[PDB]
Amino acid sequence: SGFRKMAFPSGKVEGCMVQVTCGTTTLNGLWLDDVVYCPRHVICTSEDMLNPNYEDLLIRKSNHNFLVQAGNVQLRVIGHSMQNCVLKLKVDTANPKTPKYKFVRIQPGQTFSVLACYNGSPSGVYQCAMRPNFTIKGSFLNGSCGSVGFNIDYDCVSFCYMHHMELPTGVHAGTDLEGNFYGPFVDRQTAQAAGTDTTITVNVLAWLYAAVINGDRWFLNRFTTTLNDFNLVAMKYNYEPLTQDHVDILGPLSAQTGIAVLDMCASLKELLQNGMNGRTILGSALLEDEFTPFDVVRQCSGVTF
Amino acid sequence: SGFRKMAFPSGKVEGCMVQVTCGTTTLNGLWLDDVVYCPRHVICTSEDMLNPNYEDLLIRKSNHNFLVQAGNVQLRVIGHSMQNCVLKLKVDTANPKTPKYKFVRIQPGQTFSVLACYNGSPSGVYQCAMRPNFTIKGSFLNGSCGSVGFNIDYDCVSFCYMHHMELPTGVHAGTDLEGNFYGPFVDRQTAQAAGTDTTITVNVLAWLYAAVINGDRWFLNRFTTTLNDFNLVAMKYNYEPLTQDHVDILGPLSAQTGIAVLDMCASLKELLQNGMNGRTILGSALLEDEFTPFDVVRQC
Ligand SMILES: COc1ccc2cncc(NC(=O)[C@@H]3CCOc4ccc(Cl)cc43)c2c1
Repeated sequence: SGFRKMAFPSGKVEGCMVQVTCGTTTLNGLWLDDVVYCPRHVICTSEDMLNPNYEDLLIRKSNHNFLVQAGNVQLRVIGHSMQNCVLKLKVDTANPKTPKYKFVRIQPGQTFSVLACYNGSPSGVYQCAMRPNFTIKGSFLNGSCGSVGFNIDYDCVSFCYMHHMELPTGVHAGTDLEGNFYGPFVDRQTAQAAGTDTTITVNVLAWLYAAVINGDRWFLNRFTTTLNDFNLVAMKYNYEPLTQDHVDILGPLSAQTGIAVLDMCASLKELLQNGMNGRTILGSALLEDEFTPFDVVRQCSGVTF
Repeated sequence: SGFRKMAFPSGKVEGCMVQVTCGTTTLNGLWLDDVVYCPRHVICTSEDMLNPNYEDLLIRKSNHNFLVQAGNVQLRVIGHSMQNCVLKLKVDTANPKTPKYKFVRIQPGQTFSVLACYNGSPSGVYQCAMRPNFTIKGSFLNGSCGSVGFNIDYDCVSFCYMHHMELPTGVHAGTDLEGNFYGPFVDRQTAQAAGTDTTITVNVLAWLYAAVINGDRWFLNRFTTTLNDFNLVAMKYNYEPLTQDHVDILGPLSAQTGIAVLDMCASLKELLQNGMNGRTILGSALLEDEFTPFDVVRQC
């Protein structure tokens, strides 16, 4: 029993964290094979960062300008290139600790673990979801740039995020490992504001199923709803629309708990209009939206990595 | 900026997880140097669960009764001993991945990361606190026994917990890495119930300071209180008494935020009095008690 916000074991990712220094700037890098990946703003001064020409700043760089440190050992850079907002530093040594990995771009609502690092050294690991507005509600201080977000599939690390910046509201913005920003963000000190956030409905439903599995049933009700009626209510409360794909994905949990997806939707519908009434679900007084259906199944079935 | 429940990177601990099998029972073990540590109930049968005699069951065992598996490689056990509720299996190979480590016993309110494993393989990592009643509110299925709780304070892994059992209320009981149970629990299937749990007050105050640091101030007030008046209110909500030591510990946060400890105590008094009024502190609608003053300073 028990339900926790659980991150993937970070070991395979820790073995890839290096410190990248370019001039006065020091952030983290991801060392996979003979390439180190890091945000391209490492080649930026506070003068440059207002309106930076990265293609121009990078042509003025030589391989020795990048100090790459893997532990106490300093790696030598033999090539430098840029793909979108990520810098790629070709190195002379392949990382012996390189795991089976792949670069994946995630969709909103999807969750991942973050391995927060400072000076190429991992300091913490936490779980978070890609918000529907494309920001992550992370925990990042100065120097955390280059920290990566990942998921583990069997024995394969799927790298899906690299941290670049923090918005004025305390939320964070980053890119996939191909340098493509998540959302409408740019990698420069400019006026940028996250759009109005919405609740990830399929995850709230997955989390209600996890609560039922752990014996919390007070919120269950005799009612069911149509997918259309639920969505009309969901919009009114700033909840993401629930598609037929979300209903299909929630299928195994529906079968394991004997509570049809549209039956759980009517429980969620009552919770939104009426509230908790001083009660909690899984020790929480709010509807949690940071557990995907595959997360709930993985935690309640004991899938190992 | 930002405030999350953050676990320590589990890498150093993953490299120590092995599968220990004794007859029909299979749980996890912690392989440090040439010793594998695991709960002593791996040597119990169906008949030996209500009142097993472990000293007697262990003398009837031989090294070749313990199947220790590190990855696909099967380790050879060359000695077996018991220290309190933990079994120590001396092996012929030292773990190449053994980190700088130390065994520490924690006190209620202290937090640590748990590396949940099944069949010697890490499935997940999460953060939790040692409850004032000495149980942990973990996430554990059958086979997670031997999973360890730890804190990585600069390069060194402090092992402070090993999972042993699940109480009838869904909460968990375990020991330090010296086999000493946390609380009044025994490693028998006899009727055991956790005492009524209480909120870790110093942790709620530390968490309110973290919220102020991150710009959340709606809960603040013009009031201050005596430490005695605060404690009388606290017990009425099942909150742990706040000692002078807790006030001292909250000193750096009080200085960083310019909000005296007894001033925050009056904010907490008011929060207990009215509740949240549909508002949240750090994205939560309840007062979080699984962040210590040390975690709040570290994370911020
Ligand atoms: C369905 O069985 C479970 C489910 C979740 C579980 C989560 N953590 C641990 C489990 N095991 C136990 O607590 C064993 C089962 C029998 O009762 C005792 C009594 C004493 C001792 Cl030391 C161990 C145990 C779990 C066993």
